[PDB]
Amino acid sequence: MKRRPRKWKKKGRMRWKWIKKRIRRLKRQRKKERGL
Amino acid sequence: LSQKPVMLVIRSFDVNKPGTQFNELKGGVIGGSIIQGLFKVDQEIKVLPGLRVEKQGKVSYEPIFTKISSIRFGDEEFKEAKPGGLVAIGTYLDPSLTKADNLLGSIITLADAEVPVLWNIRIKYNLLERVVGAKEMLKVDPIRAKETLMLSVGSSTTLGIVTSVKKDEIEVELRRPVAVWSNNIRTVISRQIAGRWRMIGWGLVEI
RNA sequence: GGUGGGGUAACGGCCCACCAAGCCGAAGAUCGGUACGGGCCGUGAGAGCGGGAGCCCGGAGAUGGACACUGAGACACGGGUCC
RNA sequence: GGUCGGGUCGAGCCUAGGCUCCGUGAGGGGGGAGAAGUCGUAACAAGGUAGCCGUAGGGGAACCUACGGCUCGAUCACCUCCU
RNA sequence: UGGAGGUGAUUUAAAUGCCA
RNA sequence: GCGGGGUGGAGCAGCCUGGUAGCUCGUCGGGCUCAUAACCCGAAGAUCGUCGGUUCAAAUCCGGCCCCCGCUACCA
Ligand SMILES: [Mg+2]
Ligand SMILES: [Mg+2]
Ligand SMILES: [Mg+2]
Ligand SMILES: [Mg+2]
Ligand SMILES: [Mg+2]
Ligand SMILES: [Mg+2]
Ligand SMILES: [Mg+2]
Ligand SMILES: [Mg+2]
Repeated sequence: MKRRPRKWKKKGRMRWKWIKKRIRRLKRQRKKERGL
Repeated sequence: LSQKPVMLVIRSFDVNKPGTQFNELKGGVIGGSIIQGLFKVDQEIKVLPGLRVEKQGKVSYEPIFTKISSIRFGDEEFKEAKPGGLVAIGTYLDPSLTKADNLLGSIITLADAEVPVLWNIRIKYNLLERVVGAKEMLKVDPIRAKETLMLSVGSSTTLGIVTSVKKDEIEVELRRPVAVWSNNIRTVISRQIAGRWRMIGWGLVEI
């Protein structure tokens, strides 16, 4: 996903793995969701 | 008796009682009435939509061939159903395909005939004037899309969403195809009201 | 691009008939977007960066678009026609 | 000068044709900023089960399990390698 | 003198905190 | 044709096997922490619809009446 490794530092945010997985659940959508 | 004989079904059941031996086994009964044409026992037919199967990773159905095991209206013996009354048509299929009103609003025509199926359906729709069947009647709003509405196709039914909401017609995306023997067949649109999906227009299917 | 021709004051596919497959292109073709160019001005230690209304030598329009008369001189700002 | 024919260059109009120039305009999904509203405690130490990356599956929400990899992980027992 | 690496072990139920 | 419970504010436990409504969420209050919630323990709390019978003696075994009423005659 063209990683940018300044984000994993978990300082004032949330994990990165479990944000990727949630962006997929919306790209799979705006692709499927009447993006036809 | 000119267009393709179609029985627009309303019921579908299994005769086999709990504990029926494998010798007097039956297909399923599928029941509508003959509005255009006439159907006959032992006739080649296809039912629609009927059975859904995973073909090439997406979702789709199967129009199902069979012939009739018998025809009746209840408790009298005849063999070829003509127009008039909900006729019951017992077939050569599997019974598990038919129990528990799985194909409620099924359609039957010939396995050499034409009735289309479309995931995306175009329907010219006419707005209703007020909230008829309710305690409370509020205005009918001109909406934008992405709302989820119930579209009942004659005896068929589905959900639908949309991307282009034209003034007079609608281009709705579904999850299950249509039973549309010809032009402008009556599919109706209902919007949720407090868990009660009431009418917001009557539409006719253009194909 | 070639042979052979009419045309303008003058050479030119500038135009015509014939004959063949050439022309450019990632050392940026085509298409989109912006601007009138050059003497020079503003700043800066200098290397650069940014601007080219006002003065002089260039180039083009006369409400939008087309076309001719007269004269050496042009399709003519205070000359002529059509839409 | 006029009028008929033939030919010649040519705006506009006009059918139909998609492109781009839009006042808008109908449900929407997120997004940024308010942290005396409500729900819970994942992150920092061995954060109370160590954490963190790639694929997959699930979950009222932060999150949980499944094989393959690194120290940006702390102590006891024990080695082994050098200084 | 100080580490520098490896194998094992490494423990019930323990949630949260106005105001300058 | 019947047939069931006839229960504290709430789950109704407990009914032939007979004497303590029987625990559990909830209401008052007392403990522990600094303070909250979790946690602990006393208190309140109906006393079996109701008239009875049987029963030394009771929901406990059997009946009058009535509360609410829960299952009474579908596969083309
Ligand atoms: Mg970096
Ligand atoms: Mg020549
Ligand atoms: Mg250009
Ligand atoms: Mg923690
Ligand atoms: Mg942890
Ligand atoms: Mg490696
Ligand atoms: Mg533990
Ligand atoms: Mg407390």
